[PDB]
Amino acid sequence: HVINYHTRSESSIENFMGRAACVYIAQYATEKVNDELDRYTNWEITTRQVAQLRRKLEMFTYMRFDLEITFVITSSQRTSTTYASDSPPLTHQVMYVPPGGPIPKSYEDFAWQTSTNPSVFWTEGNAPPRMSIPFMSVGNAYCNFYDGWSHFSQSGVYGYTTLNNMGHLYFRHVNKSTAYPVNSVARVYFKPKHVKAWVPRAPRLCPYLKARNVNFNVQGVTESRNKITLDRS
Amino acid sequence: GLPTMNTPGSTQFLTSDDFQSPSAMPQFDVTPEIQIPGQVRNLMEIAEVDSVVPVNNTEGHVNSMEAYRIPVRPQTSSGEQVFGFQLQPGHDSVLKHTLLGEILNYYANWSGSMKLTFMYCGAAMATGKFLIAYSPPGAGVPGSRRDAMLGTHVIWDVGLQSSCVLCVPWISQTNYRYVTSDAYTDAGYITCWYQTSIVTPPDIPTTSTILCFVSACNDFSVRLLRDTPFITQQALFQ
Amino acid sequence: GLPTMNTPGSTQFLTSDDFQSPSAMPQFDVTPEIQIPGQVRNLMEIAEVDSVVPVNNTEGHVNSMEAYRIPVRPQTSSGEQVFGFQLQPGHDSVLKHTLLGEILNYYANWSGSMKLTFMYCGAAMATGKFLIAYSPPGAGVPGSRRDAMLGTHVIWDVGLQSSCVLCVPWISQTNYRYVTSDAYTDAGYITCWYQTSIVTPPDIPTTSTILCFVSACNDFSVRLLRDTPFITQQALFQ
Amino acid sequence: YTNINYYKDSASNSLNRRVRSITLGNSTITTQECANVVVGYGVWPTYLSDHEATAVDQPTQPDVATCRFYTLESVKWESSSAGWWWKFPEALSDMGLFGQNMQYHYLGRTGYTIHVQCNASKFHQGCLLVVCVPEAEMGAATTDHAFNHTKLSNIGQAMEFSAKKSTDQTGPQTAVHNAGMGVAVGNLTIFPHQWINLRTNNSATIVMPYINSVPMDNMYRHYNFTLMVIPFAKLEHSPQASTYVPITVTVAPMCAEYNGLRLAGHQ
Amino acid sequence: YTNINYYKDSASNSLNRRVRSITLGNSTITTQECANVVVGYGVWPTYLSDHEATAVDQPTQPDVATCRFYTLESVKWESSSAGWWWKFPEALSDMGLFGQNMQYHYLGRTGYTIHVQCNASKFHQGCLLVVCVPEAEMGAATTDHAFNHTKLSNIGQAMEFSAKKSTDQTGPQTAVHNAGMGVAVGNLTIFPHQWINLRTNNSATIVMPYINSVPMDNMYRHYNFTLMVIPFAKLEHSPQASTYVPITVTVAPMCAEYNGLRLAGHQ
Amino acid sequence: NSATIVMPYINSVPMDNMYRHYNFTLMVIPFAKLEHSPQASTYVPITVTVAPMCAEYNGLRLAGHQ
Amino acid sequence: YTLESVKWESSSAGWWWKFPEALSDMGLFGQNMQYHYLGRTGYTIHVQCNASKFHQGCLLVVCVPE
Repeated sequence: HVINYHTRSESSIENFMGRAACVYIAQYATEKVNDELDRYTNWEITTRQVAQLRRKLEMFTYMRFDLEITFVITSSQRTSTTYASDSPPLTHQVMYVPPGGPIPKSYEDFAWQTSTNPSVFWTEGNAPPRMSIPFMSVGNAYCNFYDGWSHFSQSGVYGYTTLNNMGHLYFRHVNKSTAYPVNSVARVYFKPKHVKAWVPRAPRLCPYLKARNVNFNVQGVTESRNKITLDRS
Repeated sequence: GLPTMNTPGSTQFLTSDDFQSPSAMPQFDVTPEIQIPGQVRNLMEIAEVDSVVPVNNTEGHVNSMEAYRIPVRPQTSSGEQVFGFQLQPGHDSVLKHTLLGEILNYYANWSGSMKLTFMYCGAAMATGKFLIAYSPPGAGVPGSRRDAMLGTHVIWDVGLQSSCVLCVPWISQTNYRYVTSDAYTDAGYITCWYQTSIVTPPDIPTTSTILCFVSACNDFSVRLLRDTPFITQQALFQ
Repeated sequence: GLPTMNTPGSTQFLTSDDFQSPSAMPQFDVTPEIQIPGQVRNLMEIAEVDSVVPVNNTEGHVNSMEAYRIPVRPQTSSGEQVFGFQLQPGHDSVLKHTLLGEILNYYANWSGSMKLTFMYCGAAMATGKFLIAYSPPGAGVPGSRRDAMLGTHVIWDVGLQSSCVLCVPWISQTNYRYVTSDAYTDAGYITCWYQTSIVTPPDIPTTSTILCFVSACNDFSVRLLRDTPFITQQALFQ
Repeated sequence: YTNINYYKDSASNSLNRRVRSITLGNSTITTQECANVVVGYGVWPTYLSDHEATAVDQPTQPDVATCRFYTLESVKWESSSAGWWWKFPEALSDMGLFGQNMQYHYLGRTGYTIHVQCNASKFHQGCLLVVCVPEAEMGAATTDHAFNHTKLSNIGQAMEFSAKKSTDQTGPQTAVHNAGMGVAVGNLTIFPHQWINLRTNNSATIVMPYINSVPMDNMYRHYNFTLMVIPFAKLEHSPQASTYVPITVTVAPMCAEYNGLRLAGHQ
Repeated sequence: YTNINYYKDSASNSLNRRVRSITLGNSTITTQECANVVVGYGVWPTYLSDHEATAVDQPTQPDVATCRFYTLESVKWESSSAGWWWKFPEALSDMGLFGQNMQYHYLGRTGYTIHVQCNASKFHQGCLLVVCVPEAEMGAATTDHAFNHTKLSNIGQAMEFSAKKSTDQTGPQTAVHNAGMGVAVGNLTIFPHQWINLRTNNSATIVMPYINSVPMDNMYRHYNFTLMVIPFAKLEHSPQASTYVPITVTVAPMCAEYNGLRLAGHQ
Repeated sequence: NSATIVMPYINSVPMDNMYRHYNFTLMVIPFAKLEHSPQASTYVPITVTVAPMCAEYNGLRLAGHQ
Repeated sequence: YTLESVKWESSSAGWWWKFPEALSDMGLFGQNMQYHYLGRTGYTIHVQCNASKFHQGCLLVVCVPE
């Protein structure tokens, strides 16, 4: 006939979306050299910094995914004159601040000794610290594209950035001081699970420019060729 | 306690594993979902709708609307070629940036029959026929209407119908073909030749326009998920 | 959580363990298998088909086709020897590089009865008999037809049949014998002597040819898998 | 595949593996020659149910005064004409008792029916693409610069594309082959669309439901969808034929509800 | 042996622990003296089923025009003669309507029957080995150098081995005791084979099925199997006997199918 | 705009050699001549598309046709 | 099997194709004719010629045996 075969299991929504995609690379240190690479860095949660995952989500207009957040936190020793120093293992803290909560105004603030904001403590050498968050929204779907304004007067802010209040994420070294400065790097790996995606969208042609709007440069629709009719015997 | 033992592969972070995790915010009361229309459950449902192919992509027509504007005209001798491209979706730079092409590029294998649909956007008083032919890879490429009549073809009159569907059949030695096309898994050649002419009454413009859409049939399937070689960036967007 | 406790032998990589692993690419749609003919399910099915033994391996006949070409001729006095080798498959350099020999060398123990098959590739008008004898190890090796008639033997006429099968029986004190043969697990001696002659009518060439094949019987089995001492390399192939 | 659940939360789990007229109100369009009526994503426009409707105020449904055919302006199709776009419900914001209910009400939910009509002769040739795009966040012309709310959509005026690119300092990028969204214009055939082939079609009728993430939304700061009319094959005729070929858009709200009655907007 | 499966995939699991003639078409070979017919790996050549046949085009089965006995050339057996090899279907590429169907069709699936015939007298002596080797990737003579497609197989010409080694710059290593594959020539008795002992045998008949990893493959760039005739015991006679002892190969395709009809190849 | 004729095998013998005998001819004769204005399209072509139906052959030998 | 294309003019008299001589070189049909002595076949003839509403003319497509 031929009888047939080849089920579309990998063309599904969850198999296409569920892959641990890096979304932000947080950078901090122990001795403050300058800003940035100061101790105590932060990052408000958005999924539109890395172009790889951003294009995947922007083929659908409304999403309803849960999440799985994993950190790959490695540290390098800063360049100096000497390096010989015995050191205890470094403990890292990743605090999640919900929208509206109090922030640490500096290092050693008592916002790291709070009672409500969840935090993940992790020493260097073990398995990566993985945690999950549910569908954080106030509507009923994640608007990837919002064609409108923020104020009722049609003013203020154009774009999807009004409907993005996922919170923040604060990184610091728990240990008090090291004998020689150490620069750390924390990589946030989002994994969208339990995905429902509603309105399909045509995929992005020209590469992105900013992390808050859909501003672009004009590009041709495809690459060219020599002649329209190909020919040989 | 219970005596356990650690198999190799522990305290590793594979980016494509399937494990549970402790929730950060428990007992969350999520918002109830509503009946948002048009829900999509597979990536092939996007690839089964048409998208007009930029066949006339000779430079610099790709920066305008003339890339979709395959021209025909009254001839002097018949049998001439109209257009022609290779059947390499995802790699050939004609049907790479279409809607079928941008979906295969997230994958590394494809298989199934493609469907080409035409649409003659000419006058209502003009008449003519064409010979739209698919040729299996073999050897080699046809260079005449006499050569590209032995393969799979149809005959499309524009005085009877305005739209013609050409189901390109799946002929291969393998079960799948590679998207980044190499020499081993070839796919063949699509050509279109003048069957008779384009005949028109007076006071009608000569040069007309044919649109061409590409889709996927029901037996289309893709495998081996990967990331697309289209987007590039070095620093994080700010 | 559940109180566990780590037994010794954890976070180790034994190369011959049997554990599960997280898959790198999940939900893969594999290609359907077809009915490819001649499927093999065991390594002894390869070792139960014949392979002609290079008995005449005296130098430098191993660089030509004359290694398989055991010569016979009309004699002057009977009882003389034709050939002879030790029954050490996998170690003796006669039946080491045959098809049975290259399979035992991936192992460190063998057991069972071997089967030797002959094939007289002479003229159709010549006639003669031979005495193909197996001798148990004991002490020692026979040096006459009178001595190598007390052991296991058969008598093979070449005027009646062209092929003779000699099932070498398994006689040992142990259940297995070592492939890399030491003095403790001896196996014995295979010899072949002239029973009467080679008699021929005129206008026929004198020197003839006997081929010899080695196989395995049904009670053949091997144990203690290892790597072969045949291939060698130092750097990776490029 | 043991499928046991250690944790108590759902988000902590693993992955899941002729004569056919339309008489709306005191208004009648005519006709489709038994051709076709494209309806949305297969969904007819309906009212709000009770699983939805987070609001507690009672809805206002006029059903005759607001749900009739409102004929918009007429635009001119030329050979060097790139396209047009209308953003809804901004294009209907001033017409009849539909635009009057918008000023007095905070929320509003409605579906539409779009009837784009453009007639020609048998000696004209050309092909239009009539597409209804939900949530078309457009890109600015001059990047890193904010752009005005009267460049995206005036009140019922047909904003037009351009053949070249736009170097404006306060408007959107109106390159027609990028369709204002940075996307290939050939791939806009996902959205509910219909062609107008001038040799066979003569019209296009699209019926769009209410597509939004919230059940009811304010209609004075959010463009629900835009309507793009892009010619793919350009209009061509002899110089003796009739040169003025216009395009009229006639649109009608379907199943319009409102909530939150207060004084007139839209400050 | 608890035999529990933690993961959802199958590849993530653990290990699994006279007168007998043959009348094909308008062609008849004769005979085997009630001797033997070796058939493949125990498998008779059949057609394609529906679990197979990934192609959608309808197959072309001529059944008479292409499936008859095609008599190849005749080679000369001498005393200092090493061997021969024919690569299929390159050896049948020009014969009759079988080689004409190959030019017009992209794919092709076929089995064969090989009848190697070589007669002598009772006063001749010698022994041939007729073996059919699937997928015999041969090694080049001059290593690190590519080698030509007309050194592996000409169209129906019997490529011959050599007693010594080959120092060619563009051909394969034709040392006959290595059999062109770097393998001991005594161990080629895995493949479907039959001996020709000149005192009792006089012929050899092998019936090979289609052995390939894909159900249908292009037959103009892939050698399915080669046929090697190697004498192990050399031909010897008196100088008064007949010195010219030839070897004729007669081969016939069985159950040949084709797909992908296009113009003539093979570019 | 077209014409479709389906002809059977018409011959006095059941099977005949097809390299020395013309079975039938196909004649296209215009009875009313082609006329148009000089501004219309002047090139009006005629294409013939033919297909054998139920073809049988006998007497397999080497290639003809001497 | 699509044959050649001919040009219809005002001063054009007619054409004739003799079968199976007109199909003697096309595809695997003309290849089976060379290797076979006898041959029996029927055909289907599709003569196609399009024009406009402003052209006028009339063709006669006739299949003449023997």
